[PDB]
Amino acid sequence: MDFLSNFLTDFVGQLQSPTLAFLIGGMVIAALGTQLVIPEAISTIIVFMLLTKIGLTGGMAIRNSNLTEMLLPVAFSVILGILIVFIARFTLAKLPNVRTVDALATGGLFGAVSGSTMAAALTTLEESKISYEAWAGALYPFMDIPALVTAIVVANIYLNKRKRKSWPIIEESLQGPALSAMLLGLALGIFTKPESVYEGFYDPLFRGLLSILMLIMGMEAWSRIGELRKVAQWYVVYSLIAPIVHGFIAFGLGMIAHYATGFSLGGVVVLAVIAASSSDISGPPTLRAGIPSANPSAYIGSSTAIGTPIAIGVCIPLFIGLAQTL
Amino acid sequence: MDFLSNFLTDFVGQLQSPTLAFLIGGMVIAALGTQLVIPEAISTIIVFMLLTKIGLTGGMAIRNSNLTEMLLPVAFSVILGILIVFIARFTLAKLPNVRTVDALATGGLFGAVSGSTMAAALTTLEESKISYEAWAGALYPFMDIPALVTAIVVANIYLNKRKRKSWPIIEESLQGPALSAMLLGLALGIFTKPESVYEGFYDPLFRGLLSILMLIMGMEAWSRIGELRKVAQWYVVYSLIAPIVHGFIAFGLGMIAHYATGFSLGGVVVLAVIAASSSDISGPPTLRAGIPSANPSAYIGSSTAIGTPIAIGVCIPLFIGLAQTL
Amino acid sequence: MDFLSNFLTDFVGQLQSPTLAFLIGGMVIAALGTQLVIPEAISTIIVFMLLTKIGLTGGMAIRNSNLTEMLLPVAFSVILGILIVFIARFTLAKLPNVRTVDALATGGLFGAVSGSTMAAALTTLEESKISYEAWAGALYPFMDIPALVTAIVVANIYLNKRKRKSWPIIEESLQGPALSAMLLGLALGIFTKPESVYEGFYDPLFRGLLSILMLIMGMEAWSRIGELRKVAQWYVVYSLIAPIVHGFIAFGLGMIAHYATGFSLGGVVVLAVIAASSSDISGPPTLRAGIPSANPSAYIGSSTAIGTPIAIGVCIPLFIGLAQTL
Repeated sequence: MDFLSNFLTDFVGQLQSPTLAFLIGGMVIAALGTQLVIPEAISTIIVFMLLTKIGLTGGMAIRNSNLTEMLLPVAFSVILGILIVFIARFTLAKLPNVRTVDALATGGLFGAVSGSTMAAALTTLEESKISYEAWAGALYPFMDIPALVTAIVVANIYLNKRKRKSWPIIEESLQGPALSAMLLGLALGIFTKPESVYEGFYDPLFRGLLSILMLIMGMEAWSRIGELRKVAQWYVVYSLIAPIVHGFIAFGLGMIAHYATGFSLGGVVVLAVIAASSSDISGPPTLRAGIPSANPSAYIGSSTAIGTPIAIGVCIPLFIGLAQTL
Repeated sequence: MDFLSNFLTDFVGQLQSPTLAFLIGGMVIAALGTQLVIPEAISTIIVFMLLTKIGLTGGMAIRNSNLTEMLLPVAFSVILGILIVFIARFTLAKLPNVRTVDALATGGLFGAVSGSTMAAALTTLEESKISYEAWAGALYPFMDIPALVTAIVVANIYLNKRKRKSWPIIEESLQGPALSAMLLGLALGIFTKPESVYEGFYDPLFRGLLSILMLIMGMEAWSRIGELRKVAQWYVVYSLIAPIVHGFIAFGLGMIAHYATGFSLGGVVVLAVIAASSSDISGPPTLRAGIPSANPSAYIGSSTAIGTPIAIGVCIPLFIGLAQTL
Repeated sequence: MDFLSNFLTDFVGQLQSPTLAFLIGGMVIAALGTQLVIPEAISTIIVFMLLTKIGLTGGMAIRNSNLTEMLLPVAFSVILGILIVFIARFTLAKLPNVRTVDALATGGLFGAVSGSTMAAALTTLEESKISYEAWAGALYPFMDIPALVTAIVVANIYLNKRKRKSWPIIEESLQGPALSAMLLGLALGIFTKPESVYEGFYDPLFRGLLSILMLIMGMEAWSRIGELRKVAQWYVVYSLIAPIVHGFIAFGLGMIAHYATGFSLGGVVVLAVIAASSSDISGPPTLRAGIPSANPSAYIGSSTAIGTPIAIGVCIPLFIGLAQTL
């Protein structure tokens, strides 16, 4: 039981961690020139082979675990996935002039991430004291598959009832790169035994390859946050606040499992930081071929530029301190 | 001494191994769409740097071993390499209408592989009980270099004595990518001491990079097995049977070294699965620039689609059970 | 205390080491054809992510070390960096017809390397007996940053006072690829704590990725040493001698820190082989956009073809024997 004095010394040392240090280490070079560029072939084998580590981890956790205890955490994740896009359909919409709903339901892409909460939460979760379950990454496909289709279906059915009337929807999204690269991980995690290729090639160079992909995402965010000044003054305010308010409606909704079906308080924090995350890798390859009328800076510049630096900044050392309070 | 009841429980658990699980895990996504694609630059640094692990392994095994015991296994491998293409020149040729000999001697490309028998046999050989020698991968350059030139020389001299007359042959094949990438491994394995770069970069990420290359080979095999319906009904029958019959003429011919030398009975099985393999990586970069009039689906669709799934399916758990019978 | 008899048995076994063995293993295949080629996307993610290991190593060595003992080795490195280009402005210039000074001050690019002296000296330094300090790679940014700008500024101010008059200079060089990839390593080595991504992804596959990059550099050196016959007969003589004479003016100038500072005698040798090195990776991306009138074979063919094979050939086993004499 320790105050906000313990918070500030965590935030300095968690900004100093090697995942976010390259992100703000890529912004600071892009403000200085830097003709450095990683080619497009490397940045599409880092998008694969880093969404296969998450599929294999979630797939291996379903074999060696009972399917009794993993009902309440996944029914509080599907419901927690669908709820986020409807809140943003009521929160961010009823606003001044930037209320282009198809560029606003996609701004509620806030599903789950790879860059944090699988390598940021889990490496500071068991760094200090507290332990968690085996199915950390098994809550990644849930709240990512349902949280993106409801962005598509809502923003597609809203367009037909206004401009035209003045399975094939989910099929083009799920059949695509960086989302069939994850379902290949689950089917080979549930059915087969890849314990010699996961631990040895996909698992040791996972934390390292994330730092290359948070260098691309850092220095392609310097111009895109400057181009965001053209769009609005309200996507900034939604970006600083909604990664906070999506945690507390998940932290209390995750506080039902504790007083019902296990789900250790050390696991609730690995459910509440997942829901405040703003997808980066599974996100923009979808929601662009699914929703073409997109304005592709409102939902990317609010997730990779302001979204995840606050999602690793002021809410993972927050909910560790909330977990240490109990 | 245990019956076919022990065979079926091996085949289920050997189809569940992480090498063939991605192959039939790449077919099953390609039947479902999957805009996923690994770019051409990555799939030509996986072809190199996986034929350098085999060159370094065969090259290191020749230094720390006597050149007395490695004469009968390599004279029963060169002879076993040249014999396969002549059998197919007599077996598959005297047939109905698909007997285009230049698309048939290349269908006898059945040399040695990387994808199995170096990572499929050797990881199930010493998985259970039985031990083998040090020169497992030193039988890879033999029965691969002579088994491809005799595909070229026979199908080139047959064309000149029929259409035109109605060293420079082997030089264009051996001087090419994915075959000079292997001789670079041998010359740096015999002469130099790369024990700090092999074990540390080429050896730990060998089993992992094979699973990316058996994902390309899996989802480029869905259309190519459907295009094979245009060609014939006889390249299928040669594909299901010749990886069985090339083993027993190698298992008994390897049974002359166990009763005269000592490459041991656990080594004979790592000679008989090598000869029933249907090359995948050294194969099609050769036999295309060497033999242009090729019809490049008859010899690739019979080796990477039907050839190697039977070569890991029903003949590596077979000859382990034959070895456990003795 | 042991004679030149111990030298020859080192040179045979140090030519047999896996760094230079691929270099002369890439020349010997390029004299034989070899359609093998590593694509341009791979050879620009090996140039990055191998100049980030050197930035992180130098950056981590400045945190956990006092800034008292690292003044005399870096003031004997900046001065040793600027002196080399002025010697070559007086040695190589006053010559017959090939004295094109802008193709001659760049021929004095002899700063520091990655391919040797970080993986060639340091892996034979602590191989036998002798120990060195912690800041081996922290002498890489020094004598590389000042040694290239003085190649640019001298050869730019010489052109203006002869053809035209018959910060923005260093800015275009330092703001570029393969040199901002190193300053990203230092700023993330001094300020942050990347001890979980360095040791695990950048450090284990450093020695291996150097052998791919000394395979490109080996087989792109066969034609370029033949094209060097067109240029001169004097860039050869400067290439065989100046990696020897730059060591002894550094070995005695490093012998002032052994009798006035803590810089040990085992560290002097890791200062004197650094100054006889002829840059390969940070070199030619600079000095080409900085100095366009370059004749880009005089300064590359003298550094990657004759420069570094003598810089690993006859001067790292030399100065180990000089260090073992004392």
